[PDB]
Amino acid sequence: SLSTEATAKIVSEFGRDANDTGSTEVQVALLTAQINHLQGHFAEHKKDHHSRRGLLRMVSQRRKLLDYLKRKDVARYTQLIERLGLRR
Amino acid sequence: SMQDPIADMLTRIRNGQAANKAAVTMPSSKLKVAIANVLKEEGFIEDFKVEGDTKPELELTLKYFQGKAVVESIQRVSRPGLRIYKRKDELPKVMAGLGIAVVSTSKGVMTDRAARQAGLGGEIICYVA
Amino acid sequence: MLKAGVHFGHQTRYWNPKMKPFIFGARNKVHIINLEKTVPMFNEALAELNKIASRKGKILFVGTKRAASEAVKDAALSCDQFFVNHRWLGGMLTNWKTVRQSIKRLKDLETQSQDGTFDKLTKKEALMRTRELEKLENSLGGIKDMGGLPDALFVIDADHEHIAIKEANNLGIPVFAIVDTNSDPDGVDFVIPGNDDAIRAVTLYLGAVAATVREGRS
RNA sequence: CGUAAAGCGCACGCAGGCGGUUUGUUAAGUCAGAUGUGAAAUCCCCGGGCUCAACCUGGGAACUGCAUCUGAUACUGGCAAGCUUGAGUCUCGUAGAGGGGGGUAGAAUUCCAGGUGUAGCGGUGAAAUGCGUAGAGAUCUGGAGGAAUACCGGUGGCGAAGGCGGCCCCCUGGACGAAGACUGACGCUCAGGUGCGAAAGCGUGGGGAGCAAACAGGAUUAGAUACCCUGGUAGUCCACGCCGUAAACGAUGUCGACUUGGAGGUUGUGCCCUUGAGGCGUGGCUUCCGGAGCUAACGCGUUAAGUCGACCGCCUGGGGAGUA
Repeated sequence: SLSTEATAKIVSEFGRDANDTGSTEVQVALLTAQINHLQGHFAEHKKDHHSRRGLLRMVSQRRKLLDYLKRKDVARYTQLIERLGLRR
Repeated sequence: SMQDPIADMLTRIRNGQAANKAAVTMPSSKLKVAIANVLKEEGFIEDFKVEGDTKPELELTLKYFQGKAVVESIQRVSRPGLRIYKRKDELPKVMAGLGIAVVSTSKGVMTDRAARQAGLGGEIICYVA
Repeated sequence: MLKAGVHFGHQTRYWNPKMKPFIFGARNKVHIINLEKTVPMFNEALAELNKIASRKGKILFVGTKRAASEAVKDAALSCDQFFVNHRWLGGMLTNWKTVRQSIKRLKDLETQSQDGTFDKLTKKEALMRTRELEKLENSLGGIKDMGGLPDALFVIDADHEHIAIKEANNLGIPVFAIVDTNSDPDGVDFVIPGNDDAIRAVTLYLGAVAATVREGRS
């Protein structure tokens, strides 16, 4: 699980208004940080299929959130992917 | 998920008249209020009421002429998977006129007989009998 | 009134949702019978029993519960009432044509029961004779004075006499019945609530149904 | 489409299908009217002519269709602005054999060495093969190795399914709850596609204590290529790859809503008399009985096989055959 201090840091970084933990950029950034940490986990632990199912659930949730943000506001989507570093 | 709130409305009405509920409480909409107006005008229900401004809640007070219910049958005709649009000479009669067919026409939602008097067609919301 | 509503409900589990319009629910989950719903159906029931007694029809009240049937069999018989008290034989109203053979047997065994044919062959015929007389009297009772096809039918407990209300529904006879929480009120033409097991409740209800039915109209 | 044929073994998802609620609009669908057309002949409805009828023929109707012109949003579809009630995120906690890696512990089986001790042990319905007269079995001591974790243990718990049971640590997935905040339809299902997927089996390298296909011996039997016994190899165990099937079942696909009840289990929480594993509510997950209803019946029955809605998969008599 992502730590409370780490989630607070990402919420404060990606929220242009205070207490914006539910916004699409904050959710996508939280999911991206957990995905990078789990890639570091699964490199040491292959064959963890039960945790990889939760990883794929988080990947699908992040992709659907990014699709919604791309449909809603393309400038916010481009700014988020250019400060996160994904979808080349 | 929920795709047909109108079918959920008629489903709740049918389950209430089967379970002898006096009133059915559910979320509402403009189409739900229109169908409740048609049912109240034709006498299949007693009353309908909207409560609340944040979450509009519809209450229908079901009526019973006997121990049995008033509505003998209620079915959804136009579905999200299949919408039925019929013209003024093609919209049907339920029970050879003893029932009604709630139809959404170009000027409003009303009885099939009222739509035939108005000379308009549309999609049949439901069959009431 | 102060006479009704004192009787409280028992058997707090396995009640009926059809009964649930008649329970208070107070006294920590004990199903108390509501007085204001008990009384008006009771008043209308006695109005319609006054209507039946105006026709001079048969009332046919039945009670077969333990420690109450001995009160039922004697207390509610003023002059012309008709009772069933114990060992309620199934299907009496539906095949009363062939129960008429048994009641003619009861009439013939009651005729010359204290003299003559049953006194000859003093003991060996007579012990089987007395056992047959007492079992047939226990089985029928007031049916011999009833004479078949009653106008109304009164029931002291719908759950215990669910068979009786079923064949009364089959024959179209109106049913006046006191029910409990566990009993079904759907098949009863005139449902009144109360406690079936209570000796006080059964005695006061029997006195109430014996009241103003003795005379009918005239 | 539980049992007659039929729900993919399970899940994630592209296209596609459908989509909560409020306010503005050309109207694309849709609706209404009109026009152009939809050849004539042939079905249809009123008439005539053949002596009647078939047959011919006058007019109308019909050709349910396709284009063009005019209208508001009643609904669906697009655009614009919203809302939270669907979905999700954060704070604080709770239970759990959920998964991956490592370490360790205790019974017990087997083997080796040794001490005591003698003529049987083992096995079966009976025996016999087998072990033991080179000392078995039995008892005790020390050592070695592998596998599974007695009790707790449960009509318990977790996981999408397969499945997961000693203890401890590390990494990690999911679920649930009081309360508050946030985003604002971001949702449901998903043919192809991808991933997971018991046991048996296959490849390479290890390990191998019990168990044990194959194999051998002895029984049984008329025969016994078996059931039984005595052994016993692959395998069962570990690492990395395949295989992708099961009576993979709840023979019941997933999501959402509504619909009488009772008895328990498990797991959170609010109040009461802080005095108790005592009382009253609200959630989740579950076990059994049962009302209406449904069903051919058995039965299912708020976790439906009841009442509907969205989407996908499958069936069209048995055998041949899930075969070529």
